[PDB]
Amino acid sequence: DANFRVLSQQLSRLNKTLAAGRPTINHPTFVGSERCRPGYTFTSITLKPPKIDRGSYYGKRLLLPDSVTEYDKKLVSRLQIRVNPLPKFDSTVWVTVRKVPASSDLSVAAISAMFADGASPVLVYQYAASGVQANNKLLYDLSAMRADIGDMRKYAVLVYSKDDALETDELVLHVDIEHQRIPTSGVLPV
Amino acid sequence: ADANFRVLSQQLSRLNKTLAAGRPTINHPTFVGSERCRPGYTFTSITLKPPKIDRGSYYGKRLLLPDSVTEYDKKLVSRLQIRVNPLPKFDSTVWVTVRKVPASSDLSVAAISAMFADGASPVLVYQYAASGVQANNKLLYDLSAMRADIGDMRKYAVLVYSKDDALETDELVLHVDIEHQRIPTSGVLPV
Amino acid sequence: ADANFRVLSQQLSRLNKTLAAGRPTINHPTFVGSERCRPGYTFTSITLKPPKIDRGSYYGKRLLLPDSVTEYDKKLVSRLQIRVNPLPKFDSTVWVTVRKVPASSDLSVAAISAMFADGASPVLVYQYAASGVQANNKLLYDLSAMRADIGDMRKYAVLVYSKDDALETDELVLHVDIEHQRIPTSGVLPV
Amino acid sequence: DANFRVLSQQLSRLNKTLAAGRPTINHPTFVGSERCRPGYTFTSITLKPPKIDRGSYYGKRLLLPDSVTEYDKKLVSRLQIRVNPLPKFDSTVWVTVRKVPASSDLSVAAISAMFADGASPVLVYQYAASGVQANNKLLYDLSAMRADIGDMRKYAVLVYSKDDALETDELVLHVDIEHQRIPTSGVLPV
Amino acid sequence: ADANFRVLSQQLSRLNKTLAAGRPTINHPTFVGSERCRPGYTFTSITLKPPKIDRGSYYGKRLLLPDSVTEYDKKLVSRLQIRVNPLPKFDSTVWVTVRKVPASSDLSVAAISAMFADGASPVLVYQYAASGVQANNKLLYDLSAMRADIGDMRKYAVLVYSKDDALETDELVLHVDIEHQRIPTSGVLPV
Amino acid sequence: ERCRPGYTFTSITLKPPKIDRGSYYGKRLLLPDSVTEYDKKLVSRLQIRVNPLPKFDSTVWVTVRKVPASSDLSVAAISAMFADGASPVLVYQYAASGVQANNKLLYDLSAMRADIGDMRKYAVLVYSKDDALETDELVLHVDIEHQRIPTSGVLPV
Amino acid sequence: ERCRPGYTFTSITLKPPKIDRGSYYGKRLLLPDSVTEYDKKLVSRLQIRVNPLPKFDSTVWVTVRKVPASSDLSVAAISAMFADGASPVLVYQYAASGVQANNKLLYDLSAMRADIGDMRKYAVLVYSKDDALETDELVLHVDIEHQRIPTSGVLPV
Amino acid sequence: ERCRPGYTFTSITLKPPKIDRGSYYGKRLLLPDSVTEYDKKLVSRLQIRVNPLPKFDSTVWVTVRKVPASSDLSVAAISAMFADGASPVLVYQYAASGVQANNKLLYDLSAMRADIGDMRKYAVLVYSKDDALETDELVLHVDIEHQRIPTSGVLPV
Amino acid sequence: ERCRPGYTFTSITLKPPKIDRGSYYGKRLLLPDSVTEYDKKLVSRLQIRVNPLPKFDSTVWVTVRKVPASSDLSVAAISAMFADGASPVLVYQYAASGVQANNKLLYDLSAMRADIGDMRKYAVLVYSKDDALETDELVLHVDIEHQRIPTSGVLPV
Repeated sequence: DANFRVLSQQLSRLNKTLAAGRPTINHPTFVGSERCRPGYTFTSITLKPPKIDRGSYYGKRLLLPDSVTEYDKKLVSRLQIRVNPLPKFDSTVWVTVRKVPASSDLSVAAISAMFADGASPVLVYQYAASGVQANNKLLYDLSAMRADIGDMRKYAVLVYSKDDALETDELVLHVDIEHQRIPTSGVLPV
Repeated sequence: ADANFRVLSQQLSRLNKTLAAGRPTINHPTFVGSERCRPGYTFTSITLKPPKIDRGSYYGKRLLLPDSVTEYDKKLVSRLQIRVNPLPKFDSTVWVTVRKVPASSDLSVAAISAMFADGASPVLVYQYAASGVQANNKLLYDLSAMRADIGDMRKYAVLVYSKDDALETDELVLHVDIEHQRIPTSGVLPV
Repeated sequence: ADANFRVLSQQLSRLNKTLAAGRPTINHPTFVGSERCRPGYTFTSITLKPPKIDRGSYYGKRLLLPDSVTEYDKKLVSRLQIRVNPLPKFDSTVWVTVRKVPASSDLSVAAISAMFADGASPVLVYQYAASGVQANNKLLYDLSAMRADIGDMRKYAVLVYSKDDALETDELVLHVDIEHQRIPTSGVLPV
Repeated sequence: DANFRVLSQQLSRLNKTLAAGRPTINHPTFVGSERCRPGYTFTSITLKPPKIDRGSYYGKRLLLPDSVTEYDKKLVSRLQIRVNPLPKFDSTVWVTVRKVPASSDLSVAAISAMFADGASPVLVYQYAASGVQANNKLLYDLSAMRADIGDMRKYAVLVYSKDDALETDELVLHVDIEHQRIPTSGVLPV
Repeated sequence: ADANFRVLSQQLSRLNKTLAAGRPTINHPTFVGSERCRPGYTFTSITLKPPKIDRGSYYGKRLLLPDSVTEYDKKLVSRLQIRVNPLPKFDSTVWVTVRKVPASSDLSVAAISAMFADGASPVLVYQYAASGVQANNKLLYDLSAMRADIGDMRKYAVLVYSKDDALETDELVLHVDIEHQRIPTSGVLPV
Repeated sequence: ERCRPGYTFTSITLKPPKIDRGSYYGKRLLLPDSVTEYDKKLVSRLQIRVNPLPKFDSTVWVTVRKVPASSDLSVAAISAMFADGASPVLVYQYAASGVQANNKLLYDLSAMRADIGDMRKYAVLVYSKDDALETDELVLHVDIEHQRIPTSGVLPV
Repeated sequence: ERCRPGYTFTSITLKPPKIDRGSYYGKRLLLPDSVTEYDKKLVSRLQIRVNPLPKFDSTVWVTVRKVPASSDLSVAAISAMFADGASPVLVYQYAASGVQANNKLLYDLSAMRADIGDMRKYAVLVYSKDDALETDELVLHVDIEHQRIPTSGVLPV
Repeated sequence: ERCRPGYTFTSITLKPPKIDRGSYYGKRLLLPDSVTEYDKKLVSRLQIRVNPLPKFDSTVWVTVRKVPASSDLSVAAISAMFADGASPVLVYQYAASGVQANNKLLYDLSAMRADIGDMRKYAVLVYSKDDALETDELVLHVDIEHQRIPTSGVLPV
Repeated sequence: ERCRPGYTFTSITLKPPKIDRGSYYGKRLLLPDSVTEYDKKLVSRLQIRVNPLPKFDSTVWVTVRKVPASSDLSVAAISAMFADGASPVLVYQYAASGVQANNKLLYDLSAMRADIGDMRKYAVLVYSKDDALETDELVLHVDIEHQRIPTSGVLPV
């Protein structure tokens, strides 16, 4: 119905705001995420970091599955990082995702520099005496730069441990790469 | 009923809902509310009072409806809520979920803990608090779009891991309400 | 649907019914049929396997629905059928009925036998036969027009008198189906 | 012809009633059976029970032919049991069909319990001094519960002998399973 | 003839038939009736007086029409009735049927008795009674929809098993009427 | 290959017995009662198909023939039968999938309007050539296309 | 060959273990969770495909079968299985491109409406014949056509 | 392959005699009187077909040729005949069903309007190569497509 | 087979060097400058074709693969490559015209929109099996379908 569509679109933006950052009955522990860019879908990569020494950091390239990497020219819109903790977890970690050149562009300095430079999004997961931090994730949009499944090898996740020394098993990060849909063929194989 | 308006209302309700948030009520003062049933669906519940759970060990249990339902197994199960109620003496913290667990085609130890990290099924974290019982004690696992039926529930399980103390015998009591299409009432006395 | 005709049909059905008589069916080969429920009514059944009944003594038992029903006691009970099924080894003959039996404001002996003569409540006479089990094994006691409710059933009782032999333990098994207005299903998952 | 269709449908119900339970010139010994649920057909399984001891019972799962069991998702509407006796027969048997869980749900008690519980249909075939019992069969409808060829493995026929001890050959039960039609293909094989 | 009515009549006849049941008549006082021929069909009969049948043994005989018919073998046989008439001295009980019996491609002993259990062909059970001769003495085996012809009858057989006594020589006499399309009469004297 | 409308195949499976080198074996085709019951139904084409069981190791010769003299047996008489080049034969020798393009062959009585009844007149014939066909070496199948047999509209009595 | 609309193949790859001469080996088909998650989805046709690795040097026999007695194992029990000529088999022996026209074969449950759930009921069976299948001799594939599994409309939580 | 309208094949069957290693044998085609009677009827294509009898064990060479010098016999003269690569030949050596894709070959006089009369001008030629074709080793057939011969409208006199 | 509109094949010819028994050899595909110049042009399907030179006498195995670790060489590393059953292979062993129906095989990047630029990422791999591929034994060809490269509208400067 004409123009009311506006008041109602406005009305929604509002609802979503009030809604946002809140867990729901279907996900009573962690905050929710987002609808996908139409035409896009996402491929996830999970990864359990080894121990991360106190004050040190773990890094790791986004290495997608061959099933997908072959369709390398498909566009990546955004990559989301999710920190889910295991029950034994009790530390503080700082996290981001960023294009990281094998130019070998230093280590530790630029790791910690990447947290302050305001270049990429920062998450801060910390053990809550009170519970489990509902806010477990960051959604980084590289849409602007037409990136594709190809360049995902160029990016990496960084995880700086602050006071513990992230022991093996407390945390399992997941990298979900939203990109354009890859077809499902119709042909009996070779 | 007048569409241009008829939609404003629609939006307004949603605002209400979100605001209503997960707040208890004068009708249910301690725990938060729950959801209204998918039309034509109703639900049958299962209560399960688990044995001591050791410090940091688990507990599982297959969902198994009473015979009377399982008879009508071709019936669609739409969502399947778990709900943890504490008894006065509760004092530990637990992490709970439900998921399909393929009889031994699955590993039965810490793999379980991992079900909490894989983010494969909804996780609820009931923690005892100094100032009162947690009002957040429910988890709604929607199976709606995978077409499952009363038949399948046997396949699913609730898992309760104990975190910093050994959950004893009468600290907790869980329920498993299983939403499913309505079972017919029969309009003819027995023979 | 055309009234002048619309009534002929009505008559014809009745003829059918009466002819159908109390004849078993390929669907129920041994025992006779039963009746279709009063609209909006359904029924909850009670099974009762009575202890040895001595030669010429009785047996009684108050109707008592499971909690789940008795909760909705303001609900009208319309009729209340009894039905006796014999087990292979049955060999005695019994006389059974149901009626309101006012807790001790009633005599509890042969007064009972008299309930069979006063013609105050329906009497069923199940007799073991040489050539087969009796197909006549049901008795429909209509309480329809006295307005009774789930609440009252406590007040009623089934009475089984044994005639020429002592009814043993596993010769008979009776059921008490109690027709009553429909109990609501609730359209909101638990809390 | 409009509305007369009623008086005539009524008229039929009547005829069928008077008719029912009576053998005919085409089957002068046993009562007849029924028309099939449109779209359905039936597969039969015959079975000659071994001796059934006095006061004991024989049970047996409905095990259909592979030709059929492969089309396991087809719907079963009802199963009929038929007791045809051999000339040497002279006993009393009690019969039913019922979903029987390999939970191993007891034996003899629940066998005999199944006759009284009013759960499933009971037939009572007994030697007639006068002749052969015309009423040789029971028609059990499980339509209500959408059962299919698959679940037929779950059901079993029970046969309790009452005074003889059903000797081998006096009786041959037949289980005719009505289910949905299974297609007959049009293709020269492989 | 007026369709709405024209169908009521149709129903009424059926009622009559079913009621007429299998009752003898003043026209045939002892035995029950039989059926009217499929149009354009007539029937040729075969009489067969079987030799002593031992106690619990059988008797069979291929249907074989006289030459005069067998000549027109491409003629459809529609049904084929058997009918057992007892003679004063009858006193035993017999079980009889007819079915295709593939020359020795079939077993010729108790397999026969089994033809009574396989429920493959109609079974008739003629039993001598103290108060009179059984009025039920006919069995109509319809072959209508398998397209069979006078040619095939050779292939079929009547089987008579004796139950509690040895059927002697002149206790019984059976007939085999074989319904078949009408054979032409020829409108030209011989040469 | 889509069989004719209103027709469907009906398959006889034969597991031949042992057969010594250069010996022979026959067997009359005998369809199920469910089928033979409607003897007047039309038969159309009909083929054999050989399936090698693991351990197959021979050179079989197979056919289907109208063996007459109205039940004139099938002894090492079936020899002359083979010898006259009267009926077509499938010659099985390979088993590598697809090498000996054959485990199929034919006949098509369609136009001489034959029925399920005459089928019983034919018989399968096998001849070993060297190995002497062992047991459990292969499974034979003779598929018979024919009009569709009608379902009953009512349950059994 | 263009697979049905709304359907797509899903391929299980099996690298059999060593197999001694005339021995056997099985393995139940187990599709990915992404797939098995939607267990009620319809399965249609399904084929095997053999790819010889350099050094292939045997005569393999392969199949896919509904191995029942609800998890009745797959030991040298799979032998009788092969022996009954019950399921069709692909017999691999050549590897010269195109000689043994086969490294493909079938089944088509389309019309008995089977789903991803029952797939788990079947199992691959292999039998070596002489050489005794070494390791790294060939790679087996069992392709399973079935309705398309739906993508999520929202990112993970 | 559907033969032309108003045409139908007519088949001559030849069972060659014994033939020693590297020897030869011929035989003129001679259709039935019913056919040759209408000598002016048009002949179109024509093929040979070899059927191995059990015990076949040779490498036969076969053809059909216009053997002229108006009845110039068919002795080991038919040799040069073969030797000139003049007419096309079918070379039979296998018998496993479908391996040697051949037991068929050709000629198509359609357009040089030949009739049943000239058929008699051609002859079958066979050449053994090693084994020396035994007797009862194979059966030869030469099919001759040609216009349909007319039925009589009246009974015999 | 008519290649897509606006596309045309471009063929790389490789004459492999000597290759000892059970050894291996690779070579990256490198199209002509005329082609690689327009690096952004779409590549579609691509096949190998083997031509036996007189004197061919081996059993070659051939493929085309995306050999990565960005120029990770092609030594007897190409072995594991072959060993993983990752890319499809043409197996050449016959040379009688048409026996080993193969001297052709595939890949079809059409839908993953690949261009002349990525071609350079792939490499040919060969493996001998017995003989030890001599020199001048066969000639390899890898044909690459792709959009048509534009002609210049003006003469050189």
